Amino acid sequence: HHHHHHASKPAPSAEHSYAEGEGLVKVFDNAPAEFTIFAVDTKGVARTDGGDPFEVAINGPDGLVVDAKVTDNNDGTYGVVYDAPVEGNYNVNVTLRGNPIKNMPIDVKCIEGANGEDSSFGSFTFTVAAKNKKGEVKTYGGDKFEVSITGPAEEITLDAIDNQDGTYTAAYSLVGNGRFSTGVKLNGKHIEGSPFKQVLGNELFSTPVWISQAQGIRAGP
Repeated sequence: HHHHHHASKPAPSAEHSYAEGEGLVKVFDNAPAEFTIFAVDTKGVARTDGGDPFEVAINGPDGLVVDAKVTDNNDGTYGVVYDAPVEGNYNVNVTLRGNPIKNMPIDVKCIEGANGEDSSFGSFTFTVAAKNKKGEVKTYGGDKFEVSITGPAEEITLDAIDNQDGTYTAAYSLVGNGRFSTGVKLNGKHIEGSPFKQVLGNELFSTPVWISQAQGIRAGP
């Protein structure tokens, strides 16, 4: 950050420096997560340069701990990157000189991106080929579900890790045993067979140009 000298700078206030992503912590099995540290000193005016002695520390379950990458932005702020090694909680702990800040410290569960968020976790399935829900083969058959909500899909929410792999969701229900005769064809021909128009009519309908005289009878007079 600073280069027109090196001899004197203020040490930030842990009373006033603090930290944000954009909202609150969210951390994944399949990616790191990031946040930023804003720096402020004795009267609440931001830091006028950088390279202050911050630290970030990322704890998991039992006895797991990893030191996180602070980096100075050249502006009075710092970028930080971190990860959650276990499908479980991680914990995020931030320090200035030897002192805490706010927003941090904080705990955060580790999940596969959006897989199993709201409301896509509640997505319809037969229990088929496995102890719960779908089987792990893409095409386990001819239909993803059989429906228990009423109305058309204009009014039914879809929410998925992908719109061709996931399916609709709903959390509303009455007391009963309702259904409609449908789902989402996974494979195979929707309504089976072929359409056709009726013929009415058959032969014959046409007759002789006259009915012939079979005899004359009358003999010699």
